Amino acid sequence: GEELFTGVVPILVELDGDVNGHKFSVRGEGEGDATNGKLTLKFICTTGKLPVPWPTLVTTLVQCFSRYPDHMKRHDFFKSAMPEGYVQERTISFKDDGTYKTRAEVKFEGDTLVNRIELKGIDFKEDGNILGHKLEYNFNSHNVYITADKQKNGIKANFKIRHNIEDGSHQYHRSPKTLQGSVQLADHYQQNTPIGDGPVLLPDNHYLSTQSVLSKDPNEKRDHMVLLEFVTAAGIT
Repeated sequence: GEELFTGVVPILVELDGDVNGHKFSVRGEGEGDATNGKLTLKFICTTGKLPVPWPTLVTTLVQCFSRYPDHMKRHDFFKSAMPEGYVQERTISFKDDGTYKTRAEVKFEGDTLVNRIELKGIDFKEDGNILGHKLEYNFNSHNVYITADKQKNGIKANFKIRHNIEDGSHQYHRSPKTLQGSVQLADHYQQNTPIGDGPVLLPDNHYLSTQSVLSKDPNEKRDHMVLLEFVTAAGIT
């Protein structure tokens, strides 16, 4: 488990998606450094233009790279499930808009940590913030609240993602939007279960403090996202 993450680990992410019938695929590659809670990935839309905003896929696109402090190592379910891995399932409910349902397997394939995801999105509004591409190219910082799911030998998580809504204040100096109008909320409901049959660590309640930086590669012609993430576990003193 945790022993597999003490160095720098290559990462592969593969996603097939269907949102309101728009099919797309994403591939990401990079590396993870759990000792420092950090990973760096570059994602490409391999099917052309991504039909949803990149930020709406960030949570779907490897919490095993979180940095658990020494006193909290006993609560790291994600690494404990390795190398066999875990299934990660979510419902993501966009306020006043559609829903994503995701099923992923996160596991080692050789020396590489691989996240393979199927995503289905339904009931999106054509001129809403998602299909209308009205989201800032960035990502707020969040607390991901984790609890043991004893019944399933796994974990559950709940959290509320705040996606910033775009304007460049077009042409004129517009007042900043009121809080409710400035964000598109995405309620996340998450369940993880081990793939292997051996013992896993079932945690006490805690959270992951996540921080993300989104950027572009100036030499990349494909629709893409470069992502840095830094995540630490907390909530137990």
